[PDB]
Amino acid sequence: QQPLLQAIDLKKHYPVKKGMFAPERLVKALDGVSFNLERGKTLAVVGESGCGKSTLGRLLTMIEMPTGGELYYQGQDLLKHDPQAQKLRRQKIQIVFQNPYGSLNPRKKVGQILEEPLLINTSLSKEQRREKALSMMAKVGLKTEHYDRYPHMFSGGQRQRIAIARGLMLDPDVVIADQPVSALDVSVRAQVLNLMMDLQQELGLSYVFISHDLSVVEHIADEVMVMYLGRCVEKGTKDQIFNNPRHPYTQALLSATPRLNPDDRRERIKLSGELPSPLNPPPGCAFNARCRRRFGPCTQLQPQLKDYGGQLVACFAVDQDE
Amino acid sequence: ALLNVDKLSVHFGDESAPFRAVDRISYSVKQGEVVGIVGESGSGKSVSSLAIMGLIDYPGRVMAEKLEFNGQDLQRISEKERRNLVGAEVAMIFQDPMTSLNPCYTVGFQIMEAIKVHQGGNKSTRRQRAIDLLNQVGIPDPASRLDVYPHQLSGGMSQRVMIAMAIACRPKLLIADQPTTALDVTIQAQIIELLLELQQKENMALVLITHDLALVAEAAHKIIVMYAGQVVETGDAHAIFHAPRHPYTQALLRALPEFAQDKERLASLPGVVPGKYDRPNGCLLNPRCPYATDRCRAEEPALNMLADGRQSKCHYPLDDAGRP
Amino acid sequence: SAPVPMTPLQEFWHYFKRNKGAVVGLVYVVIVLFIAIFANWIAPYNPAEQFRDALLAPPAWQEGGSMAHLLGTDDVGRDVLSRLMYGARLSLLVGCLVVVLSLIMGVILGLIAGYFGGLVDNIIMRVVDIMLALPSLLLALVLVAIFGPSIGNAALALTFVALPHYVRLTRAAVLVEVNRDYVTASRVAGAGAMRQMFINIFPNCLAPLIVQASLGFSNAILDMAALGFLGMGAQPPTPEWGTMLSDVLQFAQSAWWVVTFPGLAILLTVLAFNLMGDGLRDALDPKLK
Amino acid sequence: KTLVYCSEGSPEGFNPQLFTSGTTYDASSVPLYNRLVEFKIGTTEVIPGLAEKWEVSEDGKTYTFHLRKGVKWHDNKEFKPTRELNADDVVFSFDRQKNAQNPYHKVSGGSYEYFEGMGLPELISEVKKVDDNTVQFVLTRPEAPFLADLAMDFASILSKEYADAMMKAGTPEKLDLNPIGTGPFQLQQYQKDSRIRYKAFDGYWGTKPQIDTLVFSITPDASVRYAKLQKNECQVMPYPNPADIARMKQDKSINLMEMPGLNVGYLSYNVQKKPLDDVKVRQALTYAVNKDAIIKAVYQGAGVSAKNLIPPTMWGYNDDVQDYTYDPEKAKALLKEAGLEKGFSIDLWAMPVQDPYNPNARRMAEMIQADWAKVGVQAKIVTYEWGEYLKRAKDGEHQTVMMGWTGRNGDPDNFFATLFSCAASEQGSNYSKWCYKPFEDLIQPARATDDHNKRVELYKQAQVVMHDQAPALIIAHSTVFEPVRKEVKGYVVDPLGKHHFENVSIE
Amino acid sequence: LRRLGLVIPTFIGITLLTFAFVHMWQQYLHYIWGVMHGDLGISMKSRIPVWEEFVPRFQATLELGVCAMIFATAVGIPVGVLAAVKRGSIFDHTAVGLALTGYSMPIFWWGMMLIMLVSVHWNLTPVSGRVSDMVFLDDSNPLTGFMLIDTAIWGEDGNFIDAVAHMILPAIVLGTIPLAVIVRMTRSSMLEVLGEDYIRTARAKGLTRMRVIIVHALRNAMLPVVTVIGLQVGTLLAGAILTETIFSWPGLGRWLIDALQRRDYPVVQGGVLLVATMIILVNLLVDLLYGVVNPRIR
Ligand SMILES: Nc1ncnc2c1ncn2[C@@H]1O[C@H](COP(=O)(O)OP(=O)(O)OP(O)(O)=S)[C@@H](O)[C@H]1O
Ligand SMILES: Nc1ncnc2c1ncn2[C@@H]1O[C@H](COP(=O)(O)OP(=O)(O)OP(O)(O)=S)[C@@H](O)[C@H]1O
Ligand code: SF4
Ligand code: SF4
Repeated sequence: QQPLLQAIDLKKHYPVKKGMFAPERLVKALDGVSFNLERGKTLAVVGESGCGKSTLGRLLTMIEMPTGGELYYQGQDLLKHDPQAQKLRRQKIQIVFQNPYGSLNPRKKVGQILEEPLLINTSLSKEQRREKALSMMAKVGLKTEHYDRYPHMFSGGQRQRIAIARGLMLDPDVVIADQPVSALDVSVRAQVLNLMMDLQQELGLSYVFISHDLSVVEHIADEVMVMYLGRCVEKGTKDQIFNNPRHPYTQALLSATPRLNPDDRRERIKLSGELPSPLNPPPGCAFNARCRRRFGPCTQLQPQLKDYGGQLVACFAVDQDE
Repeated sequence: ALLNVDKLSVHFGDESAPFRAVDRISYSVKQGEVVGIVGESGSGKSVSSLAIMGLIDYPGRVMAEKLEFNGQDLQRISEKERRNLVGAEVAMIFQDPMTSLNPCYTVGFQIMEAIKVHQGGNKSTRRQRAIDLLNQVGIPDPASRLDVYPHQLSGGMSQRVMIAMAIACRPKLLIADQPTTALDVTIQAQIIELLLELQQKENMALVLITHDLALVAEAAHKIIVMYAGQVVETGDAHAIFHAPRHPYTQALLRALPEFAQDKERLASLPGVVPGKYDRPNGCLLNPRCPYATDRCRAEEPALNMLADGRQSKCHYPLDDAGRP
Repeated sequence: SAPVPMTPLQEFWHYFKRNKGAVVGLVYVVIVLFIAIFANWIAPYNPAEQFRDALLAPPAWQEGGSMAHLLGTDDVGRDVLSRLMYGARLSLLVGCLVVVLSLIMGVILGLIAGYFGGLVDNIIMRVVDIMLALPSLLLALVLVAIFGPSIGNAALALTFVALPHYVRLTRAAVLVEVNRDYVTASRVAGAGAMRQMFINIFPNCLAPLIVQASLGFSNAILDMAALGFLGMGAQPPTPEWGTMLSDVLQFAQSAWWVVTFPGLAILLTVLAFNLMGDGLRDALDPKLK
Repeated sequence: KTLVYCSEGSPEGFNPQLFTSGTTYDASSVPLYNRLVEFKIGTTEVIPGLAEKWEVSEDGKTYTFHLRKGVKWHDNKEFKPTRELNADDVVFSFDRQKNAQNPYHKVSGGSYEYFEGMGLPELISEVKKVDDNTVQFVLTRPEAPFLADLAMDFASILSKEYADAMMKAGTPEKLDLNPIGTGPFQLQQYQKDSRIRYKAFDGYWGTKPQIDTLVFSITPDASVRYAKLQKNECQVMPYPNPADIARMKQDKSINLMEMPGLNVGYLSYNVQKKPLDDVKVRQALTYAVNKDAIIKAVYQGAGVSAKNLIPPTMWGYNDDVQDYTYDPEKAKALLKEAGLEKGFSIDLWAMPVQDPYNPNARRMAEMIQADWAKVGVQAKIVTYEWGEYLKRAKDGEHQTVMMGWTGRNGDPDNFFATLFSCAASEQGSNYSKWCYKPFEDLIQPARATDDHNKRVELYKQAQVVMHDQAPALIIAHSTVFEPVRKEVKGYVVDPLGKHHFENVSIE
Repeated sequence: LRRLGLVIPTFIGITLLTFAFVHMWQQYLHYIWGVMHGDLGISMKSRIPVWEEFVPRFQATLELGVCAMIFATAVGIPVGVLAAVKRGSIFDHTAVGLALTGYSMPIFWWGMMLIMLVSVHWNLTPVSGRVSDMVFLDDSNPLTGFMLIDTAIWGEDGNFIDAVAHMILPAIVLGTIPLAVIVRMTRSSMLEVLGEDYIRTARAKGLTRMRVIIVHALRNAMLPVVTVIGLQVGTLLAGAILTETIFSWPGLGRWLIDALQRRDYPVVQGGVLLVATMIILVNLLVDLLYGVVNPRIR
């Protein structure tokens, strides 16, 4: 049977013009990511800030169509526009936006924002949808008063919970969560993550959980995928990738995570040398300018995803060692 | 002190039933001092910072007993002069970087305004200094990214860009309203080390607001804990997380991922922050606190000062082992 | 405790009131309409009566005036006061009709042109630039052929002349709104186009349309005064402030009253819709709530 | 030495044969051309133009004109005039109008609306050259006004030498677009709808104009013409606001020239329409209207109440007729007897007008609407645009219509024949659609008669037959107010409605 | 051609509409040929080709139309900004009030008021027309037909002064109708912008309030404001009939309604198609300017 969600060499290239009259550049925003996702699983997506993660999220949620590659849901093409089918498929995949204030319409009370998905997709009446909205709001620790508030009348940790509430309303199959808990205090971060886990175990939701906080994906992930400059660099179960990070970038990534425990702290493995430019990517391997294991092949060829017993890795030193 | 706050209160809504979004907070910041602010989302941390900046508009109102910066009083000095003062010597990182930036200018102009205003350089210096700043901040391609509009940045680039122009300000006091939120750890460390480098080099003060504790445990000198609009705890950074005095900080630290196995349901403090229509008299934590006595219900605790130099807004401060 | 919930209209009203000038302008328009619907009980004479004893009789408060003709008399000898109180009846009609119709059609076509794409945008902009090219008078002359002598031959002309403004201003907002992220979230929710236009985008588009609507009522009158310099749109015994002002222009240096008073009837109606539009603006602005 | 004249509107072109509008004749004919005969300034008397002496056959069918010697044309930049005035120019100037074989007839849109309607292509049986210095007209039937018809501005003498030069140079439209004539002021520039610049003709045969140049400053708003006139921006102005007459009389540096005009305003009844096919009804609606109010409430004292169709300073005026004076209870007595006391509805078409000294027909129409309403007969004023008004009027759709007319050729046939006869009824100039045989037997013989003392009596009878029948309510005769700066000297008014700058000087 | 799309459907479109309109049948087909070969036919009053009749006056209506916008903008925008910075003040009510008094008088009466006050009574400005009647240009020179340019290059002894002093009352009477719109729209839009977060960031950076106004707020308010400039240039070319009659301007509004009263079908079919063409060029330039003011819509 075909996986719930499948991506095959997804590419997205953005045209950048210096001005109304100027030569056109092409930003390399996603360079052929590939993965499979199944009912009840979390694929955590981690890596550099500015490496393709929200771009991948906008492809997966059908906010944009890719510049090549393929994308499949339950064995049904997403990119081949089927207007008749789109009606049904539309709800089954949902988004939680990064910096979600812009995703909230300034001139509608949050109650209306929350009700809109149910209004469009369900037969719930005017008061029943209110009830629903309140219910959901209460699950994330939003008060009843807020039903009459406007989006400018909130703080960031309320806006994020508003956005989570809107995404998780419809009982989707797939939630593409772009940093869903990045502005929450720990005491309510725990309540939101417990809701996401309750849903995952109850309904069979799957998550593409984009994150920068590794402590959270160490808990919420089944599988973790590491991205650098629009390319995958490592993939496997979070057990494998926490216990034995093989790709040189993932070692430098997991070895800079903050910890509260004084005795669990380590002096970070520092990185130096010029950051690759997503406009003019270096020849061959992206990480070569900063990497400590660099051979000759690094500046000549690009590493594809080789297998080592389920931990997929895209490096040459790893190959050398195997 | 460089900043002093005797009392501060911001209300929202009409006078018959005001939302008390900030309620009689008080703190001080010394020159070269790093102060962390932590605690529940909704507790007034951004509004407390905005009210010092003077960035509160019609639907809200600012009450203070005294509010001082650099030896001048922000209520006795006129608007024409108090705006010049706070804007010249104070800078702020805002919480959402995408809406904080102007949608109709290039990032180079956006940063080169602040460099012109606060350091007076010529056109070629302003270019080079925005390249240098975006470089040091960790921008993939400084030379090309100046010409990029704020909608073509993604979130964690726009955040570094505004940290960049805020550092260009050369502030006496920077308020960092979550400077790390949309940044990967490997870069988080570069941001925090940069800020703490500044803080050392230039005697710069820093008010750092975070939802994540380990950063401020390492970085901060002094920590202020805010809950439901008021300061619930204060003291030395290191001390605080080792030995919590207020039941709120104890219930904040016990919820962290370090204290559960993978895929267990995490611990939390149940209930919700007080509204304007269900706000209980006495201690606001009353409904949620597990140690709530009748004095907690009847009387609002003073900001009590302990013998170890710390402060906690509690009738029965916790011992070094976990009990009142 | 939690207050009683407010209906959207009640909420609108409550935030409407906070603007004093808007209430003053409303109060003014509502009495100008009350005068219009009851001028056949209120006004001192039938405006068809010529008082030939009193040709160019100045107002009561000036030499040679009498309290019979409080505002004075026009050159044909009719009572100015009755002619204004009756002239509100067709003037308000014209204005309301024109404004409403034009606004409606402009919002719809300018939302479609701004949201749907580029081919439909080029078609609607072709139509709009054609519409700006045909003179108002031209349209009027055409319509005369279409229909017999009727106020409709004016109304429909005015509508058309005014329509490119409400089409093009709506598009100028929708181009900024359609690529902001709340439209995206609505789309991802499953919102159809028409909803995205008329519920999610349209409330953000109201900033300029209020302005153009509130000047539309003035235009509706000043254009009918231009039509009334030629033989167009009205007949003499039924008053209309545009026709009345354009029929008396030759006296403006010799008889101030006759020209000035209708000028106040237009002006105090323009100032009222300005102050009313400022309150309606503020009644929708969320950052004031 | 210079004048600026503030003209009422831009001329339709620069040959008067092709056009009917008075401003076109003031631009194209009074400065620019001369005629066989002309009217002496301040009169309607016919006097020698380009013909020194003329003769008439005893049978009245043949006219002989002995042309002037030495008459010269102006030095256009396109063309040098080689030759003086000869019969060859005059015979061309009517062969362009009489028959289709002429090579200029259809150049520049040969519609000839003023000629084809006047009956000159029926009456002129031939025009013949006698010699280089003599011209003859042979007419099908005798017509007494023909000497004055050759004096009015549509006839003019056009150069056959210039015409042939531009025809051989393949561009014959330059005959009318780039005028050459014999008149006192000949053309220099024409800025479209802005200015017309004339220069004093050096070689002119008559009195050399004392001004070196004349400028028309086209200004279509009366109030702006007066605003120009206060600060010396014009020196002369046409057709003032009735409103401004008081101020103008009071002004210190305007000499307000004034004269009883040859202009009659009337409302004409279609005698073929069911409420108006009984004479009684037409009498009643005339007793119903207060003419003495209208001369205040439309003309502000600029009008004389009219008994009869002819202007009162004209010869042949019948002073002995009564007037149907303002008497609502007579108007009711007539409608009672008629059986129309129940009342009826009438349309009354107002009129936009192109010639100066027309009354404000809107104001008259709404006044008459009240006056008939007060006797039990309401009215609806209609103001169709001029082209649709003319279309529906030739259709006979109306019941009553406002009209003004002016004394174009200085003789009563411009009124009785041109405005109330059967010959004007198929052309549509007579809007009354009436023809009382007894009137035709008093207008047709009066045109075909030599003795003025017999013409006078037939016109005195024609006015009595008209007064009994009432084909129109004849309202008021305009007085032609014609303001001139106090620095201007020698200006004399023309009763015909024409502005003659030939004799002016400025102090 | 210099048009982005729908080119022959536009040329056929305005022609068949105007043809149909003015004739209120094969003549349509015939006429299209003539203009497609390159000439718009011969007028029926002046009896001259329509293009030779259109150019001399199309250069009269642009010279005033642009001179009215320069006024309408130079005054409209600064005022319209201040009206927002000082909401509810004396300034607010004064400035916008006067704007709407100037609007509320139809063009006839208040055009005559400016004449009687400024020209007749105070003696400041000449009354009407493009240059004083007794000063004329030497035609021998290669003059363009824009009296300001023509008198600037070829005029004598102060003639350019006169050519401008004759423009200023025509400008004020025409440009006050747009002025109203500008002021109302600039204030309106600016208010909507002044509350947004990026303006609060501009305060925090320590900028002068004038910079926050003219750099940060104003650029975000400009889209409705350039939209009304484009809409009002459309009516200032095609319309203007009543400023042209009072001030004796040799414009296009007079010529096109006069042609329609004489039923010169060629000048109506032709001048309306031409004016459509010139409105499309202004529409496409303002539609290009949308993407200059706002990058996010390019
Ligand atoms: N519309 C756009 N035009 C140009 N470049 C864009 C555009 N949208 C995104 N980018 C670029 O796309 C690349 C990846 O952006 P995202 O996928 O949105 O960033 P990201 O990897 O999720 O980084 P984050 O936001 O900091 S967690 C970056 O180089 C962006 O500058
Ligand atoms: N304009 C406003 N009108 C009404 N209530 C407001 C307004 N602004 C903020 N609030 C309330 O004030 C509190 C938010 O204050 P903030 O300082 O913005 O929160 P915060 O502590 O910074 O929370 P964060 O941003 O999520 S970490 C919440 O109780 C809000 O409901
Ligand atoms: S392929 Fe080479 S440069 Fe790339 S990560 Fe591996 S060792 Fe480093
Ligand atoms: S006062 Fe009581 S309820 Fe409040 S924090 Fe202290 S122990 Fe808890």
